[PDB]
Amino acid sequence: QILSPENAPRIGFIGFGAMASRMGDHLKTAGYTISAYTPSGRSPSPSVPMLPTPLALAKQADTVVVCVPDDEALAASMYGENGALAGMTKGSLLINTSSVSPEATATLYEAGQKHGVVVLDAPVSGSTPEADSASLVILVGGDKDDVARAAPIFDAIGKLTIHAGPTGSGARLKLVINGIMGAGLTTLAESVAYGLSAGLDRSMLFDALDQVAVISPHHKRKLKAAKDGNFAPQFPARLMQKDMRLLLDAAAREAVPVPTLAAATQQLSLTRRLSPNEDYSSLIRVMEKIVAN
Amino acid sequence: QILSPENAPRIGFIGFGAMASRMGDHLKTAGYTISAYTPSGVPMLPTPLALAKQADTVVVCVPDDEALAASMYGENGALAGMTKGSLLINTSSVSPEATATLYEAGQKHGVVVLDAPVSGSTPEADSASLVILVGGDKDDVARAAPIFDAIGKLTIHAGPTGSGARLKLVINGIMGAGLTTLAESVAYGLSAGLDRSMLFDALDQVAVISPHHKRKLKAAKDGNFAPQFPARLMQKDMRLLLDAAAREAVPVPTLAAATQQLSLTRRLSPNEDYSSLIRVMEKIVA
Amino acid sequence: QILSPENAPRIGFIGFGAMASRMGDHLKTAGYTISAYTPSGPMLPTPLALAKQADTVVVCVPDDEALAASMYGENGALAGMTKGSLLINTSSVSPEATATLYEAGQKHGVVVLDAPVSGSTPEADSASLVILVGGDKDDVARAAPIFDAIGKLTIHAGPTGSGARLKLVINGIMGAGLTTLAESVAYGLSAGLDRSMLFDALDQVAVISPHHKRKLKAAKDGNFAPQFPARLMQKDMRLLLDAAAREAVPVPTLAAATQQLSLTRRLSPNEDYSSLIRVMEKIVAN
Amino acid sequence: QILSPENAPRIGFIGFGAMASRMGDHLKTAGYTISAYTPSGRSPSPSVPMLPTPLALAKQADTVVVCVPDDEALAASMYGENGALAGMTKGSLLINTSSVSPEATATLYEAGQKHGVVVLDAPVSGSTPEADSASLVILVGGDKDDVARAAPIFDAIGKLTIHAGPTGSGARLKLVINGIMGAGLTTLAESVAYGLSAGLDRSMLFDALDQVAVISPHHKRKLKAAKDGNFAPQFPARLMQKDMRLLLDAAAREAVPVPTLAAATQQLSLTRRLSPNEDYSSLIRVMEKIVAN
Ligand SMILES: NC(=O)C1=CN([C@@H]2O[C@H](COP(=O)(O)OP(=O)(O)OC[C@H]3O[C@@H](n4cnc5c(N)ncnc54)[C@H](O)[C@@H]3O)[C@@H](O)[C@H]2O)C=CC1
Ligand SMILES: NC(=O)C1=CN([C@@H]2O[C@H](COP(=O)(O)OP(=O)(O)OC[C@H]3O[C@@H](n4cnc5c(N)ncnc54)[C@H](O)[C@@H]3O)[C@@H](O)[C@H]2O)C=CC1
Ligand SMILES: NC(=O)C1=CN([C@@H]2O[C@H](COP(=O)(O)OP(=O)(O)OC[C@H]3O[C@@H](n4cnc5c(N)ncnc54)[C@H](O)[C@@H]3O)[C@@H](O)[C@H]2O)C=CC1
Repeated sequence: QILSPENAPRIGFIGFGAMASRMGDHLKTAGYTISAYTPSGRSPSPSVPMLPTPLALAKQADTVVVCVPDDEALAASMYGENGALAGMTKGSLLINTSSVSPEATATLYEAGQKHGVVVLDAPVSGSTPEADSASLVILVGGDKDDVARAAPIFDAIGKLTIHAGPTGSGARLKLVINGIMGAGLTTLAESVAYGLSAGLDRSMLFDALDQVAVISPHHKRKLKAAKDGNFAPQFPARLMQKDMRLLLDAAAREAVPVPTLAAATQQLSLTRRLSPNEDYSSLIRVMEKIVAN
Repeated sequence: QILSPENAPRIGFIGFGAMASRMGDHLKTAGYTISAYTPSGVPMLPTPLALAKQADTVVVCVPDDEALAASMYGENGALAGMTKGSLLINTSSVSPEATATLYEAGQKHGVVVLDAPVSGSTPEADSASLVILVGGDKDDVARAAPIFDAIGKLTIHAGPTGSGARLKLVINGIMGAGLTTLAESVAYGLSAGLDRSMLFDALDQVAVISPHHKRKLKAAKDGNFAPQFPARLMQKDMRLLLDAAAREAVPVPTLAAATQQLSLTRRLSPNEDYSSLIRVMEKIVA
Repeated sequence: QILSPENAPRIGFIGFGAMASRMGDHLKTAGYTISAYTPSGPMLPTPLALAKQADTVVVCVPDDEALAASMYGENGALAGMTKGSLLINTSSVSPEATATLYEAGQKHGVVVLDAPVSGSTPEADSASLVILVGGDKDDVARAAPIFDAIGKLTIHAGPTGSGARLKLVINGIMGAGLTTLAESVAYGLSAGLDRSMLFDALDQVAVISPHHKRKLKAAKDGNFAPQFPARLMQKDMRLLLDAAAREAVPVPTLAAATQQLSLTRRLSPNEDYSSLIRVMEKIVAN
Repeated sequence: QILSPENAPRIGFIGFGAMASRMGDHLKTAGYTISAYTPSGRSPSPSVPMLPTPLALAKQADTVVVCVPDDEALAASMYGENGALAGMTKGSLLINTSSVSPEATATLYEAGQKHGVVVLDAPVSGSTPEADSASLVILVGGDKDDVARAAPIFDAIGKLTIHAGPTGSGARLKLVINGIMGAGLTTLAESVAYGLSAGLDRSMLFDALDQVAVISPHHKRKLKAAKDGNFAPQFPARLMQKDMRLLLDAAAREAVPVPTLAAATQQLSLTRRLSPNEDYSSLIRVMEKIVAN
C-alpha cells in the first residue's frame, strides 16, 4: 500500500519544469526511477527518459506526479485521446502538485474516482531554492490513508507535510499562501517606492528594511536580491500573476471581499506585462522606475 | 554636548502614554530624571512650557499633527520654554509637513529637532528593543545616542531632517497592509471550507508571513485583540502615508486598499488592536 | 438566408428568464413562434429536443457552466441543429466559453454569434436593448430581423468574440459606476450631509450616468427590487477581472469595485445590485 | 441686504484663473463691477482691474469671491495683515468657490466670524465649458438668509443653487461629486484598456461606448475628446488628483471605507506624475500606452 521505492519504484511526471525537475532529483536519490512527459519533449534533466504522450507516460509508471502551469494544461494532458488518467491502473495514486483552481481540482478528483484512481491535490509552498534543498512544505487534500500511502514521496521532496483536509483542501490552502506572498511583495514594492519618492537614500532604505520585524523572511530575501537588481526567475511573474488570478476568481465565487489581494493582483498584472519571465519580485524595479520618472 | 545623564540629567516628556511611559522607565534605569506633561494631568507639570523650562532634553510622544501643534507652539507651548543649544526629540508618528514645520520652528529658537519615530510596539518598548528611525545632522544624532540606546536596540540614521518621519511611514505601510493581506487570505480560506485550527496552525509554518504578523495571527486564533497598537492609531498612520504618497504622486494601490480595510476596522472597534480586522473578516464569512 | 419570420419562423430558447421571456414577447409580436427549454420547466424536455423543432436557437443562460451543460453532448442543443442554421448566444459568458462554443458550432456547420446585450429588464420590456455582436458581417445581417425586434441598435463589434469582450467592458463601467456612487454617498452621509439633500443634489449633476441616476432614485426610497440581481452583476465582474488578468491589464478601480460587489452579493444575492448603496449607508449609520 | 448689482455692485476676486475669469464675465454681464487679485498680477481678462494685495482688493469691493487652487493658497491670501479678511468690513459676505478641505473651510469660517464677515463655502460643479455657459451648479453651505443674500450672484454664474446645509456642507458635497467624477474617469479608462487589450478596434470601441446609458454625459464628452487625443486642460490632472487626495483624507478622518475611490486616487496619482498640466482625462491615453506596451 505504501508507495515506497520497493513497492512502487516508477514515478512518471506530467510536466517537468523548474520545480518538477528538482523534485525528480530528490526522488531519484531516494531510490525511485523517474520518467517524464512534456509537450515540447525537452526538460532541464538530460538523463530523464521522455515519453511521447501523457498516456504513454502513465502506462509505464506506478505513480504519476503532475506539475503543470494552469487548469488548461492540466486538462490538455489528463483528458482526451492521449490523456494520462486512462493510462493508470485502479488503486494507483495521482499526485497533483500543480497550482490550479478549486474547480480544476474537483474535476480531476471526480474523473479519478470514475477510473478508480485516487487523486491527491498536493501543491507545495516553497520555490526553486526550497525545491533544491527538499525543504518544500506539502499542502495536501485527501483521505488520511491516501496521504499515508504517499508519505515517502512527500518526505523525499519536502520537510513537512500539512494534511489540509479532504480533497480540494490543499488547492485552497495554496491559494491562501499565494495571496499572502503576492500581496506581501506588492506592499513592499509600493512602500519602498514611497520612500524613494520622498528622498530616502536607496542603499540606506533597503538595508533599514532588512532590520524590521514586519517583513517576512521570504520577502527580506527578495528585497536583498532587488537591491542587487537580481530577478533571475525563482517564481516567474507569469506564474505568480496566474496564481493571483486563480485566487481572485475563487474569492469571487465564495463572495468574500478581498480588496488588498485584488489591488495586489493588478500590480502583478503590470509586472507580468513588463517582464513575464523574470522573478515576480521585479515589481520592485518597476516601482523604482516609476518614481525615477 | 553628548546628552548623557551626567551632562543632561533631566528628560522631560510631552505626552506620556503606553509607549512613552515605557521609554521613560528605561531612561530612569539608565540614570536620567524623568518629568512629563499630559493634557489630562513621575512628576507632572501643568503646561508644556512649564515642562520644558525644567528639562534639559524634551521628548515628544503625541498622537497626531494636531496634538503636536497644540503642545509645541504658542506662549504656553514647549518651544517657548526651551533654551538655545538644547535638543528636542520627536518620537511621534506625524506627517512630513508637521515635521518640517517643527524643525523650522525649532531653528528659530536655537533648538535642534530630531524626527525620531520608532518601529516596535508596547512589547518592544518594554524590552527596549525599539528601532529608532532618526533624521537629522550626524552630530546631533550622536548627541542623542545614550537616550536612543536606553530605549532601543538599534538606531537607524535615515538621513537629514524629515528622513525619520518618512521611513516610519514606509514601515507603517508594510505593517498595515501585511495585516489586511493576512486577514483577507484567512477569510478566503475559511470561506472555502478549510478547518480553522488547521489553517491558523499551517500559516504559522510558512515563510511568507512576518514574525510580527505571526504573533498577531496566534492572538487572533484565541480572539485576543487587547491593544498593543490600536486600530485608531494604525488607521491614522495609514491616512498619513496615503496623504504623503499622493503629495509625491506615487501610485500605491495595495496600500490604498489596506487603508480602507483599516478604516472599517477603526469604525467597528477603534481601541482594540489593529489586528481585529481578522475577526471582522471571520464574521463577514460566517 | 435572412432569418425573417417567413424564412425561419421557429425560434427556440435555451434558458427563458427575466430577459429571455421579455425578448420572446417582442419576437412573438414580430411574428415568430417561440419555444423554450429550461432545466426546471411551449416548453421542450431537453436542449436537443428544443433545437430539433426550432429554426434559430437563442441562448440566454447565466454562466459558462450552464452554457456547457446545455450546449454539448448528446442531449445538448448543438446535437439537434442543422448545418447552415445559426445560434445566437445572448448570455454574459467568458471569452473562453465563447471561443469554445464558436469552435463547436463550426464542427456542426452552425454559425455562433456572440450577441450579449446592454440594458436590463426595463430596456428588454421596451425593446430598447443595445445588441453587442461578434461575427462575420454576413452572418450578422442574417440575424438583423431578430436583433431589430428585441433592441433599438445593433453594434457590430468585430469578429467572433468581439461581442463578449465589449459586454465585459460595459459591465465594468456599470459595476464600478455603482460602487463609486455608493462610496461617495457614504462619505457624504458620514460627513453629516442631509440624506434627502444629498440624493436630490446628485440627481442634478452631469458626472452620473442616466442608468445610475435611476438606481440612485430607487435607493433613496430603499427600493431594490431586482432588475439586475447582485448575484449576476458580481458574476459579470468576476468574468471581467479574470479576462483582464489573462490579458495582463492592470485595472485597480474595477478590481476594487468587484470586491464591493462580492460583499453586496453575500449580503443579498437576489436584490438589485444597487443594494450596495444601502449596505454602505448601514456601515456609516453603525 | 440682497447683493444685487443695485445694492452691492462691486465684486472683487481673490484668484482669477480659468473658472474665476469666466464667472467674472457673467457677473460683468449681470451688471457688477469686477476687480481681481492674483499673486502674479495677471489674468486671462486684461480688461479687469488688478489689485496688488488681497487687502487692497477687499477694501474696494462690496463682496469678495475666492477661487484659489488649494488650502495653502487659501491661507496665504485670507490671513495676515495683507490678507483679504483684514480688508473686509463687518457685515459683508465672503464667497469661497475654491475646492479645499473641510478643515480649511472650518478655519476660514471661524476667522471670518472674528471679523464680522460671513463666509459661504460655495464650490461649484461644472468645469470650464459650464463656466462659459453659466451652467454651473453652486453647492453652498451657510445659513439660509445668507444664501438668499447671495442669490443674484449665484444666479449669474450658474443654473442651479443647491443649499447643502450649514457651513462646511458645500465643501463636503463638492468632495462627494469630485470622487464620482474622478473614479468615473478611471473606471472608463480601465474598461477601455481591457477592451483594447482584448483586440477590440479602437475606433469601434470609442464610438460604441458613446451609445450606452451607463456612462455620464461628462465622461462621454471626455471619451470623445480622448478619441482625438485632445487633453487640453479643462480640469488639469494636478487639481483633480489634489481633490482626490482631499476626499481620501476626509474619508479616512470619518473612518468610511471607500476602496473604489481609493483605487481611483492611485490611478490619478500616476496620471499627475506623467502629465500634471493636461486634462485629468489623459489617463485614457496612459492606459492605452500601457496596453500598447
Ligand atoms: N516557485 C515556483 O516556481 C513554484 C511553482 N509552483 C507551481 O508549480 C507548477 C509548475 O511550476 P514551475 O515548475 O516553476 O513551472 P515551469 O514553467 O518551469 O514548468 C512548466 C512545465 O510544465 C510543462 N507543461 C506545459 N504545458 C503542459 C501540458 N499541457 N502538459 C504537461 N506538461 C506541460 C512545461 O513543458 C514545463 O516542463 C505551476 O503550477 C506553479 O504555479 C508551485 C510552487 C512554487
Ligand atoms: N439585467 C439583466 O438581467 C441582464 C442580464 N444579462 C445576462 O443574461 C443572462 C440571463 O440573465 P437573466 O435572464 O436576467 O437571468 P435569470 O436568472 O432571470 O434567468 C436564467 C434562466 O436560465 C435558466 N437556466 C439556468 N441554468 C440553465 C442551464 N444549465 N441550461 C439552460 N437554462 C438554464 C434558468 O432556469 C432561467 O430561465 C445572464 O448571462 C445575465 O448576466 C445581460 C443583460 C442584462
Ligand atoms: N474644472 C475646473 O477647473 C474646476 C476647478 N475648480 C476649483 O476651482 C479652483 C480654481 O481652479 P481653476 O480656476 O481651474 O485654476 P487655475 O490654476 O486656472 O486658477 C488659479 C488662480 O488662482 C491664482 N492663485 C494662485 N495662488 C493664489 C493665492 N495664494 N492667492 C490668490 N490667488 C492665487 C492663480 O494666479 C490663478 O489666478 C481650484 O480649487 C479648483 O479645484 C472647481 C470646479 C471645476
